Amino acid sequence: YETILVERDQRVGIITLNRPQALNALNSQVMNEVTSAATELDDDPDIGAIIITGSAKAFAAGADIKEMADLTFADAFTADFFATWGKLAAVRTPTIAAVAGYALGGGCELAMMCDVLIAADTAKFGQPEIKLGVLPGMGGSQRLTRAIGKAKAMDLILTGRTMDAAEAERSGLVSRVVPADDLLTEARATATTISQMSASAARMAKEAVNRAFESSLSEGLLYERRLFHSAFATEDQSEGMAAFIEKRAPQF
Amino acid sequence: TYETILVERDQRVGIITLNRPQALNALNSQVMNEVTSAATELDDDPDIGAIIITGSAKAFAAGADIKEMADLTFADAFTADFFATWGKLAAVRTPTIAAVAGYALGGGCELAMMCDVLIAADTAKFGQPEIKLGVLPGMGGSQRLTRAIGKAKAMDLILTGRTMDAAEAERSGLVSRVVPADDLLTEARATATTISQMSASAARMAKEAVNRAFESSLSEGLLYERRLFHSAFATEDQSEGMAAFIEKRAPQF
Amino acid sequence: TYETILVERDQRVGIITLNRPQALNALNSQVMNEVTSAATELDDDPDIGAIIITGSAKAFAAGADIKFTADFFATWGKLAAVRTPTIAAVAGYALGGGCELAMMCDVLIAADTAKFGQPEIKLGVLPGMGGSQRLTRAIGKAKAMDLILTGRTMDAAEAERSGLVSRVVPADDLLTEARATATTISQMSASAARMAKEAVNRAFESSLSEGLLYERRLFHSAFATEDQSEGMAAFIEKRAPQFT
Repeated sequence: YETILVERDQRVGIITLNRPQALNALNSQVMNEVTSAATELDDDPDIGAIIITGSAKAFAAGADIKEMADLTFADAFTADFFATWGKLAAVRTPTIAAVAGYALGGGCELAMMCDVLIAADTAKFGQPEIKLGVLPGMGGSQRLTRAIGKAKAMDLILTGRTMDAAEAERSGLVSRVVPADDLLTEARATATTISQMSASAARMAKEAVNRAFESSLSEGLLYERRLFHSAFATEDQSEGMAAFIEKRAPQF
Repeated sequence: TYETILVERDQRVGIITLNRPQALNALNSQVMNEVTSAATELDDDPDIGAIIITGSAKAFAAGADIKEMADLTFADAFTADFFATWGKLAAVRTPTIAAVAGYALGGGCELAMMCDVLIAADTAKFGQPEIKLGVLPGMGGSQRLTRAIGKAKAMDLILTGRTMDAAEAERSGLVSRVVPADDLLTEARATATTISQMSASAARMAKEAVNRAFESSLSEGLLYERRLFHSAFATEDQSEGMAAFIEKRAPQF
Repeated sequence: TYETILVERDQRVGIITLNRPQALNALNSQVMNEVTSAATELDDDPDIGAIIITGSAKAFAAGADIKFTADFFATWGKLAAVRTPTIAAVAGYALGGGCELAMMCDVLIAADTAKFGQPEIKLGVLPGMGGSQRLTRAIGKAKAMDLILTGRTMDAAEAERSGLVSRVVPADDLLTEARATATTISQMSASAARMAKEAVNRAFESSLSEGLLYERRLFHSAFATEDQSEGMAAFIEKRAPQFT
């Protein structure tokens, strides 16, 4: 890959954005490579969790503007610009965004696509898209609002102001804030814990949670209960519960 | 009379206390059935306008009885519709207050989230350890938790099994208020008293309107609320409430 | 001529000030009609890119006014159909209808004296201006239930950490800060801001999958506008955008 770095430690895949000269600005190539890698990581039975991170300076500053600069409606509708990012949301195993420094525009949206979001105390989030005469194109208006409320999302998206790690955390945007130097350590310790869970259980858990955004509460409750019933058809449930009863450790 | 809980009327407030100290009020089929019976009775009782549910100062409810689940098959689960009876609590029309102290994990965390109002003690620890056991939340955890505290944190909690303290739950949307542990039970009564002294029908309608926010688009929720608001004038309690306020005194609905 | 409000125009910013401190800016039928009429004109005025709604330093609006067929309160829905961005600058009391009116706005800037609540229930009534919906979606069920069922108030700091408000500022600065936020917003591309606002509103009206699709189509549409072209050119060429 030209624009990213991928490594595997045990059951944790790690995708690192790698365009240091452009503060990891997202672009068509990053979109394709990150999705390709995660997809591949998703299909690997030896991987139980996936981390997406950038540099200590930048998770990702935003999309690459030169690419977008000369697109007509026609070009956009035709390529279905940005659509391919959807592939990341379709990944079945848990994804963890480890965010340091700038996560702006596409960058912030990328991080919101992940399931779990760990932020360095230096993290900075934003949706400055409106400054360019456009608006978020990667789910920002949708996922931000749902995380932090209309008042704050409207503020960020209409002004372009940034939000610091502490505000993000108390607002609903991130799971946890840690010291910038521990980011990758915590993120990996977190991915480790998750990849160590039953693979089927974690994939069901994650799917269940995602349901909370796609229907009414009554339907989400029903979905979850049926998925819950299903878990009892898996070997992992039987072992997981026997181990607890036998005050021992679960071996999946 | 019940085996695993204690029910107690205090004027207009019903108080359901999980009584299974040896197991940390761990939920099980019999608690499911007794709590939902008790709450249903209270709900139908005209003399009761608010319902509290609580455990011990050490544990609201620390998970469920795993033995009842260990040997389940999919066919057992589907046929029994395991856990469906809990939906009975959510069907209760009278307002319900979960007074949570200490451990509220797995089904306990989910039982607290089923209530309308959540008062937590200093000591409260919330969590969804289900993943650890090779299953997932089955009493609405994935649904109610995510809607209160947002995707990032729900995913964190549900995938890792990490606990969340009182202070974090308040800052993220899980609980209404945090009070000192020695005061929780006392604070919960006061809140319940306040509610039970509102118009019963107005209170039931208020709670119904808020629940709509999770079942449809905003535009539909708004239309529903508005038609419900209209119907509130078709009551006399509105007259009393107006007169009491004008006369700068307490209403007697 | 407005009898219950003051309407000002500073560059591209429209400012509606509720003006009946005799009742602490309580909202009667007349306030409803005048604010909505004002917001609607400002919306249709091309020289306005942002609209602020504020009360007095003591009360944004202390409440509604006590005293099927008529579809009562339905004219408020007309504030929600305003296309231009709207900012509520809330000082002191925003209770009942006041709190609801502030929630109808896109951006909510509160003074540290701000007090929010829905005391309806104590008069044996219910929120009728969207408070059971917008509040619950802002701050979650446990707090929406608490406020709506007990009538208790919520101070600025709780509103801020809960998701009710965008930001909190000192009471002396509230008006300046809100004007500055409005100025920034009104200096954006008008079409972009209108699209941005409409995109964010979609998040309460359908599933995530449909919201994402809607946003992406709006985004694509933005490339048919001069402003995306100018906004993007001005970035690459490291200068100030001149929006038309």
